[PDB]
Amino acid sequence: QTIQSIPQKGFFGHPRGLGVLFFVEFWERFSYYGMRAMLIFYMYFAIHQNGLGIDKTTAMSIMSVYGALIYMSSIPGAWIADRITGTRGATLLGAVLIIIGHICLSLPFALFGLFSSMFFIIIGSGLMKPNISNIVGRLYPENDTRIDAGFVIFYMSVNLGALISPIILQHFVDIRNFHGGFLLAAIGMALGLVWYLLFNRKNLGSVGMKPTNPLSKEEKRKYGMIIGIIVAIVIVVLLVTYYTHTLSFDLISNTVLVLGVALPIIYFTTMLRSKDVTDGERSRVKAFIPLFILGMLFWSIQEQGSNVLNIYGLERSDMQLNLFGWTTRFGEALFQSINPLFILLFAPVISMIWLKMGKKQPSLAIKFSIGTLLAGLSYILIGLVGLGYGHTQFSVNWVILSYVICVIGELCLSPTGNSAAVKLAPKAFNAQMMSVWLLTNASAQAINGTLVKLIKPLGQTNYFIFLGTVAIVITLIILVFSPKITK
Ligand SMILES: NCC(=O)CCC(=O)O
Repeated sequence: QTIQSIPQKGFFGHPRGLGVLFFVEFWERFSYYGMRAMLIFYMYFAIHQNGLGIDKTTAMSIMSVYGALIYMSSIPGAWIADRITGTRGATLLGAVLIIIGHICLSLPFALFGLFSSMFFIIIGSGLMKPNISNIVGRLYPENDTRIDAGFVIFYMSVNLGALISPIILQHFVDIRNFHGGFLLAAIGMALGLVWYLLFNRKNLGSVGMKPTNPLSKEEKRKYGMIIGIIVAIVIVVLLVTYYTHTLSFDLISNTVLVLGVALPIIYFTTMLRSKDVTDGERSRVKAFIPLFILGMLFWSIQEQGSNVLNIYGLERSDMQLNLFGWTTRFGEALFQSINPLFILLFAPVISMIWLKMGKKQPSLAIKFSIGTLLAGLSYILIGLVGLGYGHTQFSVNWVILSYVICVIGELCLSPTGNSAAVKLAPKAFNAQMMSVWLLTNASAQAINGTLVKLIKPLGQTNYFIFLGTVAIVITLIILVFSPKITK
């Protein structure tokens, strides 16, 4: 038994192991969301300002494509643990790769440093993210009611790291010491790796030491050829385009846009066409399709807060916080701390609003629509602000007010989507359903990479009013089918 080899207490009433992973995840998410806060500015800032001097649209496009690929990599990375290394092996190798990625940015390699960094982080975060989360769940026995609260505590390290890292790294942006800030994230991640290596054999026992579905002798040959050939085709395409001098980021953004739109269709077609899924379970897979649209329209506007909304506020607002007499210069990296702070403060509040009601609470469709409609209205607000003022430098309060409207929308969509990924899931397609919920983010981010190109032709202000209305009109159309969708 997996439980007969591990401690069942030791961390706020949960297995001692939950304590180890909280510290490992805190330091990984801290270095990830910290590095992410500085990268956008590191890319488009001038050479004299220690930046890379990349086109505003290209730097904006790289962020959305980087993000998409991190979430897409969880699909083959959950496969490698399930079929080759086990969850422990993939977590460890993934962590070692992430460290190399942060170190790449600390070195003066400019573009070679940026692209090699991205490549190390994309691979590592696909091997580490879905498998570290798997071990948390595996620390609890079959008939153990604590597991739900264990994940609430586990995802607290996620928002703690995301909240603290941009506050700390704001000084490294101010003094233009980018390499120093990326080095801080690299060392920050090393503390995670050390804490795992020091305290993991005793707290996590034999849980995740071997794959669940190991590959047989023939499967090692079969998959080895397919993966080997696909890798070989990619290597040549990038090398031939490079030396001819025709290689650009459009090749990356277009390939990812194809994957972003193709992957959801493939999973839904596989699940629907399956002979294992019952007619009752098939109606739930059909009912999750309009929820996926609502989830994509949400994560599209929400993830633009990391590359579009923060640059808007930096360039068009006064960047001066002003609440009831208290005034201070607002840092550009501190826009990344709004969401995690509002999740930490108001997550248990919204969790109790639904508990107070019980049977009288709204459906998954009403909840998804409220979240998407708010995200849409967040873009109407900031778009109208700019339309009203124009050339007049408005307050940073209008930008912060936009971030708040979106996180209030997330507090309705994130806990609903987590329950939807497991409840609506068929018996034989539980992992395949976890993929369709996480692909709402990977697809939105893959769309964004190309959607940022429409900022220059339409205009920065007009871009906000259009995206806001596109999200609202489509959310209201799906809302007319609220009694039909609830099956
Ligand atoms: N759980 C992490 C978040 O939702 C915060 C993302 C952000 O920093 O914008």
